[PDB]
Amino acid sequence: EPIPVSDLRVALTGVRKAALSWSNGNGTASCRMLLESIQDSRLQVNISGLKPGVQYNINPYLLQSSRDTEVLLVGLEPGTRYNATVYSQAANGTEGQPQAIEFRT
Repeated sequence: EPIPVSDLRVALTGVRKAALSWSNGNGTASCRMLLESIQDSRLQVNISGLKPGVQYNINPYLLQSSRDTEVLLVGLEPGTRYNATVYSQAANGTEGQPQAIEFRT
């Protein structure tokens, strides 16, 4: 069972853009991110296979249709609150405890 992700950060890199990043423990093989909104902007996506050392560019509405990890979220609805919850995952599938962050684009 892996340790939770560390230093979960978000940078508002644009009107419709947000860059998430975090550090992975040494037993972390991959990460799961549950991304939700808080008017077709309603969103609930479960993104799997996020790997340590890899940067991703993701349009979450498309999918809905070192050893850090970076996720650039694009096409977000401006002025909307979003919640990202990241779960670390060991090789066998066991999940660490979640770490969550809320941001408004």
